[PDB]
Amino acid sequence: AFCAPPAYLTHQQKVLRLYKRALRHLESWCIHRDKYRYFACLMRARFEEHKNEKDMMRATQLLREAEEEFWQNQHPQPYIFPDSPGGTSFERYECYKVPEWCLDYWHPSEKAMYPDYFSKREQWKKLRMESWDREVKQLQEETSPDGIMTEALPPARREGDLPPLWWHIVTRPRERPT
Amino acid sequence: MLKIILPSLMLLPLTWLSSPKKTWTNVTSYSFLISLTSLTLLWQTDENYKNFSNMFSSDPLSTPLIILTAWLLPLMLMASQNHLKKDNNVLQKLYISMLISLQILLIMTFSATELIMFYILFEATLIPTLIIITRWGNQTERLNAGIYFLFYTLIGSIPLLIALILIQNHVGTLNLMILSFTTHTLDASWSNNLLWLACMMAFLIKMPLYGVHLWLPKAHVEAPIAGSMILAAILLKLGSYGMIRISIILDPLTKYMAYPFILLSLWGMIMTSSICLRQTDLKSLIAYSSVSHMALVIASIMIQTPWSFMGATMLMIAHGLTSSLLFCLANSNYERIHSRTMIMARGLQMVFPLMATWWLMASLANLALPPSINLMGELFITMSLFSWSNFTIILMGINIIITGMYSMYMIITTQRGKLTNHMINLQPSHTRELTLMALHMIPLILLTTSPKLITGLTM
Amino acid sequence: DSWDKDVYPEPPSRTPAPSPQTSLPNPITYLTKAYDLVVDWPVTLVREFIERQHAKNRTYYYHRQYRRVPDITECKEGDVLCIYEAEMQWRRDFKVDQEIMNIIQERLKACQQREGENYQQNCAKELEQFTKVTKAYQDRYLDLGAYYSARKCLAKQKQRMLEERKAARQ
Amino acid sequence: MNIFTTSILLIFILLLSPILISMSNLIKHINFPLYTTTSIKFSFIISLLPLLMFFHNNMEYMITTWHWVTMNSMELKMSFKTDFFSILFTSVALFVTWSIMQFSSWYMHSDPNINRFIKYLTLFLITMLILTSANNMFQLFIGWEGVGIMSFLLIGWWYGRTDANTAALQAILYNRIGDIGFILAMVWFSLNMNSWELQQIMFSNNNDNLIPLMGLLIAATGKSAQFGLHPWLPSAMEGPTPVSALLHSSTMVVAGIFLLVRFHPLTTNNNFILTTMLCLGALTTLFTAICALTQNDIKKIIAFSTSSQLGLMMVTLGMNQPHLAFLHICTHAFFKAMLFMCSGSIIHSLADEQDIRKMGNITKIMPFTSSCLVIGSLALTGMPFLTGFYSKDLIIEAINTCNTNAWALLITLIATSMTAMYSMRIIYFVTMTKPRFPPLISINENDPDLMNPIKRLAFGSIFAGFVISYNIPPTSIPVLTMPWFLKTTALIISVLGFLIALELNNLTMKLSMNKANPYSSFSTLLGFFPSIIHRITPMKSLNLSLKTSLTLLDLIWLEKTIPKSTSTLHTNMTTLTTNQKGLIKLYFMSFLINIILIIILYSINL
Amino acid sequence: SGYTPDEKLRLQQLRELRRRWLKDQELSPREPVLPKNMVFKAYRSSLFAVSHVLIPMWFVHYYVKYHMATKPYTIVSSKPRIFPGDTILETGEVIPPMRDFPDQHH
Ligand SMILES: CCCCCCCCCCCCCCCCCC(=O)OC[C@H](COP(=O)([O-])OCC[N+](C)(C)C)OC(=O)CCCCCCCCCCCCCCCCC
Ligand SMILES: CCCCCCCCCCCCCCCCCC(=O)OC[C@H](COP(=O)(O)OCCN)OC(=O)CCCCCCCCCCCCCCCCC
Ligand SMILES: CCCCCCCCCCCCCCCCCC(=O)OC[C@H](COP(=O)(O)OCCN)OC(=O)CCCCCCCCCCCCCCCCC
Repeated sequence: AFCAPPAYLTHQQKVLRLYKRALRHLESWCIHRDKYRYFACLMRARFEEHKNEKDMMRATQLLREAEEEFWQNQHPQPYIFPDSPGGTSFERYECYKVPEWCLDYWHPSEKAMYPDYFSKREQWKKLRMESWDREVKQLQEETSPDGIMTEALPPARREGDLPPLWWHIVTRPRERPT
Repeated sequence: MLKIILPSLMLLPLTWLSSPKKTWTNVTSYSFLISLTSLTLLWQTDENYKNFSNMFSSDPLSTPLIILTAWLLPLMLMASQNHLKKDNNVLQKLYISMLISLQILLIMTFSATELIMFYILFEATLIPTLIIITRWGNQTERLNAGIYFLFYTLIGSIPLLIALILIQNHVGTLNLMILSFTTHTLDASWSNNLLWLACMMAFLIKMPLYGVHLWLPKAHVEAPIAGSMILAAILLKLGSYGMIRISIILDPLTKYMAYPFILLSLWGMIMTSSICLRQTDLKSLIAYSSVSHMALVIASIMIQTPWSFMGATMLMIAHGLTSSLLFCLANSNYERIHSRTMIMARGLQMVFPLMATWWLMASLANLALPPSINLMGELFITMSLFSWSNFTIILMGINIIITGMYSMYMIITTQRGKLTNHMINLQPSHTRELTLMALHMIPLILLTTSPKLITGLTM
Repeated sequence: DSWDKDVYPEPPSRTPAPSPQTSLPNPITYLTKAYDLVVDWPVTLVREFIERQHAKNRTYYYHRQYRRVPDITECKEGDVLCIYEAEMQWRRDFKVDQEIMNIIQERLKACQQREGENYQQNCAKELEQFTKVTKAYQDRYLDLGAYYSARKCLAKQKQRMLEERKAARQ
Repeated sequence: MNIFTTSILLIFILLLSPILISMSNLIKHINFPLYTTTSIKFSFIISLLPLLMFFHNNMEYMITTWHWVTMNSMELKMSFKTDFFSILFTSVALFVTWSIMQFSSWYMHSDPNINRFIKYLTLFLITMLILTSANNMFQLFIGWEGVGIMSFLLIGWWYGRTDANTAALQAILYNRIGDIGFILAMVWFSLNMNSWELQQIMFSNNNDNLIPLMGLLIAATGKSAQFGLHPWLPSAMEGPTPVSALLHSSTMVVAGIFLLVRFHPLTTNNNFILTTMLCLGALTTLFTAICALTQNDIKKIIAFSTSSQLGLMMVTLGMNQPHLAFLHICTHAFFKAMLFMCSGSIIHSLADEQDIRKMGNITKIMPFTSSCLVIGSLALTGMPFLTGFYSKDLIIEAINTCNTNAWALLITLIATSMTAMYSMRIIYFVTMTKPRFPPLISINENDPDLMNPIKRLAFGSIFAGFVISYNIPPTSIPVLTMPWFLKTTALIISVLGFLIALELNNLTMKLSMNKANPYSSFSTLLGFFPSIIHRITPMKSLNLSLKTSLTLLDLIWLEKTIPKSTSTLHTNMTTLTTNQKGLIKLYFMSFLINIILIIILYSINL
Repeated sequence: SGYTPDEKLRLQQLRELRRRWLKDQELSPREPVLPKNMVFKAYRSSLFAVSHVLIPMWFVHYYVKYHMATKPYTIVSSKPRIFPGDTILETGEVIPPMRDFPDQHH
């Protein structure tokens, strides 16, 4: 979530993703902790015994066969953490994740209910206003004239500067707003 | 009727003589008073009809339409007085004059006792809505929409004029009560079949019938909010009222001549509900929902059952109210985000809670939640259609299922879900538009409380 | 009670006397006595006050009666005056017949609820009355259409009488 | 005759009062959940009064409060048929909803819209009591649709969740198919008996009622989630746990069973309707027990348990035993209310964690909740002289000892054994074995707002079936002369199911991976019905809509036929007529042609 | 592989600003700036029972007796169970008992 995906997944990343998914489905089958630990050590032994492959064409073939085996032997209802997608509590508080710009449309009475918070909000707004021009200049400088471009973003590289496009990251709503 | 017509006429000098800082206030207040005056037509303590004059009369069918028109005029002013703030004063007064002229001509059309005067006021109502759509519409396609609307209606209405002149030559007066009493049974020849088609096709065009409904979605999309309100809430009902008025002298050949139009209505309401399921434009969705509901009204009027006529009248009033309310809510979102895309604004329940409540209530009215007059009309239409043929229940059930589906799909995709946080220009709410939603919803509640007012001619 | 048992018949109630075998007190009797003393007494007091205020300001209203205008059978065709009078009289009688059917149906529902488990036997006369008035209503008003009128009712009656006369030939 | 009607209308007024308080702008100064809970408990007491009256004298009531409208010969009036069914279900629903309101006050804490949640629950209770107590089918429909819409809102309570919105939408869809059946029945009765009143329906008992009974069966299938229209209930577990409990466990889902109980005098004279109800109920209870065998979400397990019990009630209606079905409605309402409340307490103590694979040792770490969960499981399986004895075992005896379908009987017995099996699955994987939850222990079930409603539902689930069944007026004469294997059948198969499931759970404890089988895949993936149907029917419907209706008709062919073809024809004609060369030689040659043609026309006309 | 120095420094700075923003999300102790108990049985249930129950019971009973019982078929009840040996209150007659019950085996 906090990192952007690359153009393609390398072979090592595909193998590690398969290993983690296989362990999760193995725990979904095993339920009990001791049984899960036994069969997870067996799965780790399988991955270790196929680890040192040098041809890499046979390694891709083994990865394909292992993926076929996983799709044949996966749990129909694997365990999902509640906050994870497909879980029971996933996107539950999106109805409460109100974006911060409605305080701009708040009435002066409602602002008068919270004086100090709105003063600090104005300070954040002024900081954003200066940093926007600074970071637009930085992003224009940092952009390659031609070639390969990814979704990664530069940090602040000088004193008294903020990272570009920091507003929607820093001022995002909390995961438990209430 | 003159006591309603005359001050509505005097609204125009009030509009042109009021100060620019007082025009909206004065015209809105006096149009509300006009509606309150129009409420005196409900004083019907007898089986007779309130024949006020030799050219104006009131009916259990005409009265709810007149009251709805007089009630819709101030609501149209409130709906339209926001997108005209950056507008010239004389153009604002001209727009108000167009709305007032529409209200006057529609009241006269519903209160007319003579079919030639009915046709003259029919075309008289055809003019200023075309002017409104063409002049104050937003996109480029308003000109094509106005042409489609105008010429669908005109090609419908010309054989209606020929048929009315023929019936006047045959009978003598073309007066509604005289025709109703000295009705003669037609001998079912090809000439009488053509006469039937001539006097029914204008109203079927303006209903609209399926296959000839193509003017309605683009006209409602390209029209301004007041034009969409007056169209979807009065003019289709004007077509239905014309069908009910003219069908009394078409016996007996309407019994077999109604067959293609009933099939067109049922399958067209299914098709248009499917279009609502797959439609990317909110105003287009509301327009096609209007097409399906008016197809139900067409089928009831064609089968000519007293239950069908009552359900037709109740569905006319209920659909006028709920379609104007849906158009006003869609126009509030359009004035917010400057787009009509169905999927663009999603999480509006978070930012607009009371407006989401109005959305939910409007959609529940649209899918005929009991005991509302929407369900009353739809249920009695279903009863009469099942009496006409037991196999119509399949088409009715499919239409009801898809109706609930597109209504709840509209609610979920416009209010529920995650909020489109990029829409920084979401002003909280206008008391004007919240008042507009309330002034739509409350008469629905009151007519639900007392449904005897809108039963119509048969009961 | 503004209603009368001639048009809303009701059999006299036959309640049995209480015969409590148990020695336990009856909470229903305790609650009904308490409910009377707490609720029924102030309600009947304020209702008596309202009734005496109405007696102080008493007014009367009457039930309108219409004389019988000549029937449409003696109205010449094309004479819209007498045709209008006969049509209005026919619509008035149609509404009266609708309310007569409502009265009969309400009477039948009351019979069914009163009898309960014995409605298949003890509502025989109510069901017979409902069937007879339904048959008469179907003979006079059915299949007229949305534009029902005295002329259409007369045409239907003439057709039915012609069919009956032709059946009576053989 | 006044205190009875006063108590009924006072139930309705006490229910309507918190709605007016909610819209009356004084919520910010009062404790609205506590006020509504007190309103529900006072409504329950005021409903206990006609319960005692009907237990005394068996008075059967019909109350016409308000006249709505008159349309020729149909007099639509607001009427309530205060029956045995209406009174007993009103009392049970009010007791359950009192427990639900107090549990909601505990559970939906740190929720900004707890007042809206409570108001929605109150609106659902009002519509449910309208549906239960309605005398005419139109008012029945009002309660039916209000219940459906409040179900939609309460499923889509967390409206930022796309899956919650989808579940609410599909519940609306299946309920609308049920509405189509209901409308068919209502229209048939309006046309053939001139009323929607139950008394004229009773007079309609003596003719062919195949079409209205089929419509009522379709409505009951849609509302009670029988086979074909089932999956919206376990999908509808997406809402919060008090919603799940009250709506889909005790009150709403028994409305189709209540409808068929209501129209049982018509149903007794139609053998085909009885046979198809028996077959449908047996099929859905077997299928839903099979689906419940291998689930992991505890709410999903008890939801499929609810659907299996609804199938059992449909079987009981397939036999001519409607009163046993209503008794099972009440007893099952108690069981599922307490079971869902215990599961919700487990979930809140384990921090919104819902599947049984990360639970364990609940008997020792949450003793009160474990005790009440065991009580609920035993009373659901039908341990003797609990609340499940007096309905479920009479149903099993009736199906054993009456002439019915053989396969329906066999799969009903197998479904009862599998009910014991999945109850043992719940007990094992939750209350037994070793802990599997994350280490941070935040269990705190010491709140009286949690303890007291569970205690009241436990007293219900122990004694309520006994009290009710001994106060029931004798009807539907049971048979008691049967062999020993037809008398102890339910107890024997319940014990066998418990032992078989215990052995299977110990085998899962055994350290060995086994290859998965199509039977277990079929059970876990809900019989492939949600995946297959919910992927093929929306795809075909929406694809047909866009690819045929909108595009092909409106945006293509109606435009090609009427307006564009008319414009093309007139454009071609105006080009052909205004293609002049501007030469007066050609114009005068045309004039000469006109002169010749006029002379010819005159010469032939003469 | 691990973080690049680019992404690591960006995440560190973004997280520090997130800490500052969440710290500023706190409330001052004066926030927000807003412009007869007896016992539960004797007082709390008393006024609620006399307000939300008793007065609605009065209004409901008034409507039932003086606007519903005054109408013909509004409140219709089934006939009471009449068993042999009972005495009718309204009529005053005692219906005869049943026969001699020849079976006395259980
Ligand atoms: C919106 C739809 C528009 C098209 C359909 C319109 C209706 C179609 C059926 C009716 C025929 C056309 C209208 C006739 C109006 C008068 C009817 C009448 O009085 O009938 C009785 C009369 C007969 O008169 P009569 O009733 O006195 O008959 C005398 C009978 N005896 C002797 C026994 C007493 O019918 C006609 O005169 C009809 C002649 C019509 C000829 C012209 C038709 C032109 C084309 C029509 C459509 C044009 C627009 C669409 C173009 C294409 C667009 C895609
Ligand atoms: C022994 C005898 C046995 C007899 C067996 C008889 C079986 C009969 C079966 C009848 C019912 C079949 C049709 C049911 C359709 C249900 C569709 C539905 O609700 O799909 C839900 C689905 C998304 O839900 P899902 O994917 O399951 O879960 C979300 C998890 N992320 O998808 C959606 O939410 C899509 C949104 C809706 C899209 C529009 C749908 C319009 C449907 C119109 C149907 C019109 C015809 C209906 C005919 C009914 C006939 C009964
Ligand atoms: C199921 C029911 C079936 C039966 C009923 C069928 C009939 C239904 C009703 C008819 C509806 C017709 C609609 C006509 C209007 C739509 C056509 C249109 O708008 O054309 C526009 C086009 C000019 O476009 P323009 O604006 O120049 O360019 C676009 C951007 N610059 O315009 C042009 O290019 C030329 C436009 C010509 C005028 C069209 C309107 C008048 C038509 C007169 C018809 C005469 C009929 C008799 C003909 C003689 C006898 C055969």
